Amino acid sequence: DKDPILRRSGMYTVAMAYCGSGNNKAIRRLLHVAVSDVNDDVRRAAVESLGFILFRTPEQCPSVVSLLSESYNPHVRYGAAMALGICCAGTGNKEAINLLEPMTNDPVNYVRQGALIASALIMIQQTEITCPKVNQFRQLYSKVINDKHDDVMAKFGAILAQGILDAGGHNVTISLQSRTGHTHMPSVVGV
Amino acid sequence: PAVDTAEQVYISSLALLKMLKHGRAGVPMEVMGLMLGEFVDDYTVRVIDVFAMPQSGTGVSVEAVDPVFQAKMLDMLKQTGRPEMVVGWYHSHPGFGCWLSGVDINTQQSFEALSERAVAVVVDPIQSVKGKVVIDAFRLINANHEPRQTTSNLGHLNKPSIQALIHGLNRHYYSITINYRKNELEQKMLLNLHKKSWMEGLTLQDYSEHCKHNESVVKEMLELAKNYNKAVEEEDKMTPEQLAIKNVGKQDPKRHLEEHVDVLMTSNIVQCLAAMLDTVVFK
Amino acid sequence: LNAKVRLLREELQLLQEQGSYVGEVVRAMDKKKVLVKVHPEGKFVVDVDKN
Amino acid sequence: MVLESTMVCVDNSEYMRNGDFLPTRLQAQQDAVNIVCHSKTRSNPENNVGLITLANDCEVLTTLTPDTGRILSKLHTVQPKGKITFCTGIRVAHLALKHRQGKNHKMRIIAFVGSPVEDNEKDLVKLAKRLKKEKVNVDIINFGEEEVNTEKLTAFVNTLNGKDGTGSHLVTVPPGPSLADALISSPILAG
Amino acid sequence: ENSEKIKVNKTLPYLVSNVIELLDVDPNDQEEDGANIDLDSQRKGKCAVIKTSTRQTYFLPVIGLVDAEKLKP
Amino acid sequence: AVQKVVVHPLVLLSVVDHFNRIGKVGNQKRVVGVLLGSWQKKVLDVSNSFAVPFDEDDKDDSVWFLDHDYLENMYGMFKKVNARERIVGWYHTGPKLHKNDIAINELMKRYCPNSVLVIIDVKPKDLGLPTEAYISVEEVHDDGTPTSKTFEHVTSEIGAEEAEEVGVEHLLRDIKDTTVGTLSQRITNQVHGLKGLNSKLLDIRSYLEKVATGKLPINHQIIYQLQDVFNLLPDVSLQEFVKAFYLKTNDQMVVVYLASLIRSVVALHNLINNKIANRDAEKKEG
Amino acid sequence: CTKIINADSEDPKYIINVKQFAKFVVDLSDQVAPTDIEEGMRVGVDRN
Amino acid sequence: EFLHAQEEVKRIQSIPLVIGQFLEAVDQNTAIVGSTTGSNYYVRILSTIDRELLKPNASVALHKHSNALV
Amino acid sequence: KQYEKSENDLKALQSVGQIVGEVLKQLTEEKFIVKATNGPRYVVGCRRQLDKSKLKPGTRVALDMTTLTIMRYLPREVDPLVYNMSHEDPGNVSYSEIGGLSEQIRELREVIELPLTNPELFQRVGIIPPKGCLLYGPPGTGKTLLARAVASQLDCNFLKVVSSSIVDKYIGESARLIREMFNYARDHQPCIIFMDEIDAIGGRRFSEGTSADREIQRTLMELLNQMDGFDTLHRVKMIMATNRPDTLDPAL
Amino acid sequence: AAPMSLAIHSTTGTRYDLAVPPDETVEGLRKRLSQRLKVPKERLALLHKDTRLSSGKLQEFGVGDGSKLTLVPTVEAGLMS
Ligand SMILES: Nc1ncnc2c1ncn2[C@@H]1O[C@H](COP(=O)(O)OP(=O)(O)O)[C@@H](O)[C@H]1O
Repeated sequence: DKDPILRRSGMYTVAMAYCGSGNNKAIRRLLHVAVSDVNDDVRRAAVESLGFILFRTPEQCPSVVSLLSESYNPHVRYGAAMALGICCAGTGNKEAINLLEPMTNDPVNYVRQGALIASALIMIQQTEITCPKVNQFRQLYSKVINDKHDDVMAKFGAILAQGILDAGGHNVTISLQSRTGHTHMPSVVGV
Repeated sequence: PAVDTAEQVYISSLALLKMLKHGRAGVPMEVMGLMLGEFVDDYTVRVIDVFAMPQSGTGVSVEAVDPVFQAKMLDMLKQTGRPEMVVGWYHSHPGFGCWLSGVDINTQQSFEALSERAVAVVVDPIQSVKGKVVIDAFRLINANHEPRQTTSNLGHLNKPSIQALIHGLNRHYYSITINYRKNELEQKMLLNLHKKSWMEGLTLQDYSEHCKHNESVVKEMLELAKNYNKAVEEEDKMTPEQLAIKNVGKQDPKRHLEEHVDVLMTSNIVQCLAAMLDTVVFK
Repeated sequence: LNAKVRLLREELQLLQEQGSYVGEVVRAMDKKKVLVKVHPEGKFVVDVDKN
Repeated sequence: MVLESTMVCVDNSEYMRNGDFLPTRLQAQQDAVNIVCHSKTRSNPENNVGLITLANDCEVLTTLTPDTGRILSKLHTVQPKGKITFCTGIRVAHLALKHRQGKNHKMRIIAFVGSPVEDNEKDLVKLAKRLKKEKVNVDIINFGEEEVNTEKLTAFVNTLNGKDGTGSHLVTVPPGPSLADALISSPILAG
Repeated sequence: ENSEKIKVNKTLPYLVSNVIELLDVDPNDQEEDGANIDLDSQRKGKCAVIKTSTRQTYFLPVIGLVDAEKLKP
Repeated sequence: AVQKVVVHPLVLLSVVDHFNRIGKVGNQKRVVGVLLGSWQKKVLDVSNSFAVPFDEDDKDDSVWFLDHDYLENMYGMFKKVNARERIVGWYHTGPKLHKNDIAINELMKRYCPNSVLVIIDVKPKDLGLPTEAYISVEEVHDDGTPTSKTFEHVTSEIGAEEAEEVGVEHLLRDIKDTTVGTLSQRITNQVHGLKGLNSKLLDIRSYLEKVATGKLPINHQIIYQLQDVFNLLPDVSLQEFVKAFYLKTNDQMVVVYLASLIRSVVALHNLINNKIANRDAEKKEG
Repeated sequence: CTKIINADSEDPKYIINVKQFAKFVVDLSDQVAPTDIEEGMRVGVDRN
Repeated sequence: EFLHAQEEVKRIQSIPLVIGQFLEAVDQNTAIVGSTTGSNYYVRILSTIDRELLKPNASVALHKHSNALV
Repeated sequence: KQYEKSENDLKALQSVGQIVGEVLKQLTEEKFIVKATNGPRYVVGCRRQLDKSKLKPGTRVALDMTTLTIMRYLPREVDPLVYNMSHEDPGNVSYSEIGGLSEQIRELREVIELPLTNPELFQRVGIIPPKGCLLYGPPGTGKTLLARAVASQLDCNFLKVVSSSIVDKYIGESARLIREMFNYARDHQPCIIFMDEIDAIGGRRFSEGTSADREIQRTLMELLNQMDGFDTLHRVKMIMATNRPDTLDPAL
Repeated sequence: AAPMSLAIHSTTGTRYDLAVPPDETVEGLRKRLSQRLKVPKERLALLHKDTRLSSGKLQEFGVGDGSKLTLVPTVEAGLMS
C-alpha cells in the first residue's frame, strides 16, 4: 500500500500472526522494512514487531537489535528499545540491560523514554541478588524524575517505569506465554 | 478547549511548490499570500491550494495593495470547483529561518480573531536545499498554564531551533506538525516527472566521441598511476599524524583512480549492452 | 557507514558554534594566566583551561 | 427577484435578410432582445442574461453576465449567414447554463426563432424530455413566421412545461410589421 | 499624531554623514506584481549616497526629511 | 514551427489537482484549461496554468461549452500577478485526442495564433512521458484533396527552476533510487526502452489487424510510412558490419580490462594496509 | 571621552567627535548644566 | 541515506557568506582561516569539501556566525 | 501641502539604506562576489528582475542590509572633491579682456580647441593632435586669465585644481585623488584639466630626501604615468601653469 | 429606526451578520466590526461589488438591506514597521 498507516497495520499483522513461532520469513520481512522504508513510524513498528516473534528465545533478540539500537534514526532506536522490552519480558538478562544502559542517556528524548520503560519491563521484580544492576536503575529513575534540566518526555518515561518495576503490589509478572508454554493472548494484546 | 499536540496542518504538493516558487521569486523581500482549505476535526487543518496576491513593500516590510483581488479570485476559483475558503496566510523569510515577528503576530492575530484555528506558515527559500525544505506552521499563545494539552508524543519530536526560540518560539507562538499527505494521482505524476522518453534508452553515442573520451581518461590514468607509485613509497616514512595532512591541497592518486575506473567501466558496459541489444532487436 | 551518516547529520549544529581566535602568547605569568596578543586587537590577560 | 439565469437565443440565419418585420428582421430581433435584456436587468440585480446565436451551428457570443453592455455590443457584427440548428443550439445553451456563476439562480431560456427547422420531431421531443428532467424553462418566440405556428415546435413547449408546467411559453408573433417587444408581454414582463 | 511619531523617530543621537553624490535614477523595466520593490524601481526623483562617519557608505532610496536640491556633495 | 516545448512540474501538478477536484465534483471524464508562459526563440516555456469551465456531450462530438469570458477575466488577474507570462496554449486531461480538438484550437487561436495543445494524462499505464504536445497545421494532399487542419506532434519535455526542483525533490520522499552508476543507465533504459518499443509496435499491430479485418478503411500515407520503416531496418549479416562491430567491441573490452586491473590493485593495497594495521595493533597489544 | 566640536541652536544639541570611533549629534544629560559645556572642551558621554 | 545527508548539509552554504583565506590546516576537520575582516580564526571544516582545493592561502567562503569553512 | 509633506516624511521614515559595494566576479548564474566599501567581501545573490549583463567585474551596486541581495547598479562614483574641481566659476572673462597675447592664445586654441571640432584636418595631414601645453612666464602676465577665458568660452567640460591642494596627509591618498580625477575626465569626454602651480608637486626627484618628499614624488609618478602611460588618454586635454618651469621633473 | 440588516461575510467563511441604522457610515461599520472582532479598525477593509468602501455614508454608496459585504483584513510581514 501507499498510505503509511496501512503499512504499519501490515507490520502489526505480521507481528500478531507469527506470535512466538520465530518464523524466519516474517523476521526477514520486518527487518527489510526496518532498513528500507521511507516513513519513520513504519520503521519503528517493524523493529517493534520483532519482539513478538522472538520472545520464546530471548537469547536471539539482542543478537538482532544490538546493531539496530546504534542507528542514526531515532525512531529505529526506540523500536529496538521496546522490542528488547517485549521480547525479554520478566527475564532480567544481563545483555538486554547492557544494551539499554548506554542509550538511556541518548540525546533524543523519546529514545530515553522508551529505554526506561523497556528496562522496567525487563527487570520487573528482580532483587539485588538476581540482577546486580537493579539498584542502579532505581537510582537512575529517581535522578531523572527529580532533575529539572531534563526533558518532560524523559520524566514521563521514568514515572511509568517506576510504576512498572513494582506492579500489583510486588507479586505480578508479565509473561507473554503461560507457564506451560501456550501464548497468553491477553498478554500479547495488552503489550 | 484543548488544541491537542497531535494536530497537524496538511499541505498539498501544489501548495508547497507555489509557496516555494513565489518566495524564491522575491528573494530579498517578504513576499506573502493566502491559502485555501478546510477545518476537518480538531486534529486536521487541511490546506488545499494557494494564490499569490498583489503587493508592494520594501525589504523590511510588505503589505497588501488590494482586497478586490482577494474576493474576486475567491469567486472565480469557486466557480470551477474549489469552494474551500481561507485558512491562514504564508510568507517567506529569505535566510532568517522560520519564526514570527511583531508585525507578523499582529496580522496573524487579526486572522485568528476572524477564525479561531487559523495558522501561519513560513518558508525560507534560500535556506531550503534540494532535498529538505525549511518550513513550519505556527499559531498564537494568549496572555494566560500550558497553551495546549498533551495526549501523545506527536508534539515533541522536532527539537525547535535556537534561532526560532530566540525570536519568540514557545513563548508567544507554538508550532504545529506539517504533513505532506498525497493522493494516488499526485504520487503517480511525481514519479513520472524524471522519466525520459523511451527512445533515449536505446540510443548509442557518437562512437568517435566514445573513443575520444576513453583515450582521454586513459591518458589521465597514466599520470595518476605514476603519482600512485610515487605516493605508496611514502606512507611508511610518514608520521601517523602527518598523513592526515599529506592530503590537503595535494592530489591523491587512489581516490581519483577509483572514480575514473568506475566511470570508464560503467560507460563502456552501457554502450556495449546497448549495441548488442539493438543488434538483436532491429532485425 | 552508520557512524559516517550520523556524523554528517549532526554536522549542521556543530558548524553553528562560534569560532576561536588565534593569539600569539607573549609570556606565561602569574598563577595560570597568559598575556596574549590577538591580532589585530590589543593584548589580554586570559585564563588557561585545565588540560 | 427570483435569481434566474437565462440565455438569449437570437438567430442570424440568412432568413433574417428579409424585411417582412421592420427593416432587416435581424434589426427587429436586435431591438427586441435589447429591451428584453434591459427588462431582465431590472427584474433582479443579481440576474444575468446571455446570447447564443443560432448560426450555422452556434457561437456563444457572450456568457452569463449581470452587465448587459457586452451583450448588446456583441449583438452587432451579426451579419446573418447559413441556416439554423435548433437541437445543437438548445444543447449548447443548456450545457452553458448548467455552469451558473450562482448555482442558486433558476435556469431558463428565451428563444427568437424565425426560420424553418429541419429536424425530425421525435428527437425534438427527446431533447425536450431531457431539458425538462434538468428543470429548464424555455420561452419560445415564433418570430420570423416561417410557420408562424408549430414548426414541429408545439410538442417541445408542451412537454417542457407539460403537466401544467407554467414554466415554458410559446408566444407566437404574426408577420405584421410591429416590433415584437410590444407583442411579447407575458414571457418578458411577467411570466 | 504624524508630528508625534515624527518626533519620537527623531531620537537625538545621529550618526553624522556627508553627502557623496545625488544620483538621478529611473526604473529599468516593468516589475512583476506579487514581487515588486519601491526602491529598485518605482522611484523617479533624485537619490543620495552618503558616507557616515563610521567609514561606511550607504544608498538612501528615499532621501529623507529634507529637500534634495538643497543638499550638495 | 516549434522545435521544443518545456512544461513545468507546477503545471502538471496543477492539472492533476484540477482533475481531482472536478472528479470529486464528478460527472466528467475530461478537463480543459489554459497554459501561461513565454517564448525563447522557438523554445517554448510553459510555467503556470488556471482553470476554465467547460462541458461536453459525450454522445455527439459537436456540442460543447467553454466560458471564454472566464478565460479573459483570469488572464486579467494572472497578468496582474505576473506580467512576464502570457497565454501560450491550452491543455486537457482526456487520454487521447478528441474530435473537438480542432474546434477548440480554432477558438483558442484568437488568443495566441501559435497555440500548442498539451494533453496531460493523469493515469499513466505505460513507461513514458506524461504529456503530449500538438500544433495545428493545414495539410494539403496529393489525393486527399480537401485541405483540413491536422495536429502535428512536436517534441516536449519537463523542466524546472531551482525552487521547483527543491520542492519536488523534497516531496519525492516516497521512493528514491539514484545509483547514477550502471544500475540507473540499465534500468532507465535497455529494459525501459524495450518495453516502450514493444508497446508502440503492439499499437501498430492492432491498427494493422483492424484494417485487414475490414473494421476500418485503408490510409495510404500510413502504408507508405510503414514501407519506409521496414526499409530502414538494417541487416546484420554483412561482413563489413560484423567486422566493424567486433572491432569496436574489442576496443571497449580493452578499456574495461584496464579498469578492472586498476581496481584489483587498489583493493589488494587496501587489504595489505588493513593487515598491517591489524598486525601492528596486535603487536602493540601483546 | 568625546571632543565637542559645535553647539548648534540655543537648544542643547552637541556635535561630538569620539576619537577613532564615530561622530554624533547628542544632547545633555541632566547632571551638566548648559553653561558648563563650551565648544572645544573634552566631554564624557555614556555608551548607550 | 548518506547521499541524502550530503545533499542536506548543503544548507549551511546559504548565499550571504563572508570571504576569507585558508591559512593552515591543523588536523582534519579544523583549520585556521583568515577572514576578510582582518582577524584570524580557528574554525571547523565542512565534511563535504574536497581537500584538494584547500591549497595554502586559497580563497574560501565562511559562515557569517560560526565562521566555519564552508 | 503641510499634510502632504507630513505623510511624505512619515512614509520616508520607514525605509532602509543599501550598502554600496563593487561586484568583483559572477560565480554562477545567481552568485556574485561583492566587496563592500568598508572592505569585507561577501558572496551574495541577485534580484531576479535585473539585467545581469550589466554587472561586469567592476560595476557599483547597492546591497540590501539584511540579506545583502544585490538590488541596483549605479554609475561610477564622483568624489565630492572632484565635484568641486569640476564646478568652478571663472567669472565671465572673454578673449577681449586678455590684452597683448595674440600668438600665445592662437597656439593654445590650436592645441586644445581645434582637435575638438575639426579633427578631419588632423586626419588629412596625418597627425594626432597634441595633448597639453605649459604656460610659463613672469608673474602677473595672464596665465590664469587665459585659462579662465578658455574655460568660459570653450564648450567642453573643465577641471581646475591647485597642485598644492591635491596633497593629503594619509599615505597614498593624493595619488588616488589624481587617478580618480583622470578617470572622471576619461568618462566625460571631452574635458580639460588645468593643473595650477604644478611646481607644488612637480619637482625634480632627488636621490636623497625625506619621507614627505618621497610621498609627493609618488604622487608625481602617478600623474606622469596617467598622462602618457599604458592607457592612451585620447580626448582629454591638459594645461599647466608655473612661474618656476625650471623646478620641474624632466619627465614631466 | 428601520435597522438596515446586512450580511458580513469574511474571506474565511464565518459570517458576522449585523444590523445597523440607515445613517451609518463606513467608519461606523468598521468600528463596530473592530469591537466585535477585537482587532484594530485600520486592519479591516470592507468590500462591495469589487469596490472598496473608502469612507463616507453607506447609503450613497448604494449599500442596502439584504446586501453582501465581504470583510477582508490586512496582511503584513516584516522585521519592523
Ligand atoms: N593681459 C592682461 N589683461 C588684463 N589683465 C591682466 C593681464 N595680465 C594680467 N592681468 C591682471 O592680472 C590678474 C590675473 O593674473 P594672472 O596673470 O591670470 O595669473 P598670474 O598671477 O599667474 O600672472 C587679473 O587681475 C588681471 O586683471
